[PDB]
Amino acid sequence: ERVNVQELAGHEQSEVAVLRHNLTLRMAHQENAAWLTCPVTRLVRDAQGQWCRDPRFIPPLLTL
Amino acid sequence: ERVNVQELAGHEQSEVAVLRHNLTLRMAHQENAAWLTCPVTRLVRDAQGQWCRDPRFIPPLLTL
Amino acid sequence: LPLMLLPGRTAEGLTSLVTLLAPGTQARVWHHDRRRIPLKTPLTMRVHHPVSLKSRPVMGDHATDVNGQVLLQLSTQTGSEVQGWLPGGHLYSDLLALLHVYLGSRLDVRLQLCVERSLLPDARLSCRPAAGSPQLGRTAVMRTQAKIATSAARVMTISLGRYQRVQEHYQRKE
Amino acid sequence: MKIYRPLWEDGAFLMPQQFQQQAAWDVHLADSVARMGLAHPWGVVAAEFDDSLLPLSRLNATRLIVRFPDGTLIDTERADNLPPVCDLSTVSDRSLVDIVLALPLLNANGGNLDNGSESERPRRWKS
Amino acid sequence: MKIYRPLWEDGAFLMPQQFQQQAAWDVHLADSVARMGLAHPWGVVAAEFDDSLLPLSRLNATRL
Amino acid sequence: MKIYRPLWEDGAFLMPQQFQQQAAWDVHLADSVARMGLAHPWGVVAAEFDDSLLPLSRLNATRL
Amino acid sequence: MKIYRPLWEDGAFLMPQQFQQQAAWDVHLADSVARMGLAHPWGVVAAEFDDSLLPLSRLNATRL
Repeated sequence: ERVNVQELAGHEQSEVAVLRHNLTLRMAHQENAAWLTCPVTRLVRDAQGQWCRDPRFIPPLLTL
Repeated sequence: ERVNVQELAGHEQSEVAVLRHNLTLRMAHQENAAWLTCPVTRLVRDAQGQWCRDPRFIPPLLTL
Repeated sequence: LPLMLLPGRTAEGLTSLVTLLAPGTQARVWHHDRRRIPLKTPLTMRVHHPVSLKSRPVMGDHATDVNGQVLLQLSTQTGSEVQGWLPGGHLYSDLLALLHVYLGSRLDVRLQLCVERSLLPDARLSCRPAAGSPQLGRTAVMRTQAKIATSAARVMTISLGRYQRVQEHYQRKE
Repeated sequence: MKIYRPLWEDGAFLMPQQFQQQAAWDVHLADSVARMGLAHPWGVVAAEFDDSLLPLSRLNATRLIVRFPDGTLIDTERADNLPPVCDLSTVSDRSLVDIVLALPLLNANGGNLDNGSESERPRRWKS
Repeated sequence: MKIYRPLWEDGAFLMPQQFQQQAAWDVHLADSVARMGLAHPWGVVAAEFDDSLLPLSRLNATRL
Repeated sequence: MKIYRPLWEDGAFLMPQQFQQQAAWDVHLADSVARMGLAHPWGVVAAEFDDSLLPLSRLNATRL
Repeated sequence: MKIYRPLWEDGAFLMPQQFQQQAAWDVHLADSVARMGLAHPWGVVAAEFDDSLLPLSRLNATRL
């Protein structure tokens, strides 16, 4: 709430309420039965124990 | 026809009985004895077997 | 007097008020009816930039308020009393029995009547042409027998106003 | 603003709409004959004033014949009254003044200007 | 441009910024349903002129 | 035919002619996308009937 | 779940489930145009990340 939105006529602005989705991140080895799922990425731990990004991963694509 | 027409003095409307003319569209090559006619358009047939309208005719004009 | 001792009551006393005054006449009451106008003085459907409200006030340009304007029909079958309900006869009997005795400033009352066709003439001078708002009883020169119709309206039993004015002083600072 | 027109046949309850609608339809026929080779943002026939109170801040009109572009006529010798006196008390500079004869605009839900109630928009009125 | 999506609960009251942003969001869904009309930019489907005003060195369109 | 998109600004009354037109315009955008690709009058998607009453010569539809 | 086209009368009560049931129709309509040449449950465009927190067990998506 109280997002400052300017009216498009030349006047001042005011404060409306704006819908926001309650997005989050999950792990896909858990149980996601009351959610919607789209795969994003895959992380592999490097040999020094730190996490690195897998350069060979494809999401469900919409644009090449 | 019966509609509900508002009084122009600030009150509630009620039902009156108004008149509507019994108009109809007929073709020039039928019989047109009983009626009182005035022509409005001309239909031609197109190369693909479709109908279309000439822009060349003019009806009798009270206005341009 | 037995009816005028119960407080805040009732609708069924208006049946007694008619059957007393002229027998042969019956009464039915519809408790709510589709009343109309009161035209609100700001149109209020300007969509506002600085401050506006939603919660209850949602409408177009004219409002509708049901809440208190009951409908009353009468039904006679003796033609001597048909000419009693048209204004001048028994209409002055109800119009004073309501406004200060049984109802007062509780409500507003709409009247209506249903008879067979009419007994009503036409455009003669100064004062008795109008059968309320409508006119009939003059055109059937065709057929012998009856058709039932509603009769007319009568006015509401209302009393209101605004007086004029703006003010100059105030109550008390407590 | 639709212009209805009713039937009269074999006994019909005389309603106030059935005479107003007939009053409207023959006003509208007057203009359709009047267009027929004319222009019609129409105007003023006669306008005659009073110059006496111009040393004061008063000004009053004495005779006006005006035909408005919706087709309504004002014929101030017949069925219309002269307007009240204008006021010049709130004027700083005197070239500004351009007097224009007003008349409120009719809607399809209002009607006569019943005195006894206030409004932000005026109407024509039973006098 | 930060196209906001307005929110109607039981106390959402009326502002001009409610409706203008809502009209902008459905225009934005007209682009992202096009997967060929993004593969080439935006088109022209009818454009017809008059040449009679060319001796006057004027110009005016008919259909755009 | 004509389609009249309404202006939203800080004077106007709320009128039913606005909402009907803004609803009417968004069919026209949603149809102007389908004529980028396909070209058609529309068709069915599903039309399933009931073979019960048919010996009694009365026909009913289940989903259309 | 069904979607209802609201009837825009004049002189009645506005309720917030007219504004909601209006806008949920338009989103449903553009889904129907989208499923005419293309045939899948669509996905993700341009997922980007942040990597400075990867020594720890922390993530920051910055654009979806």
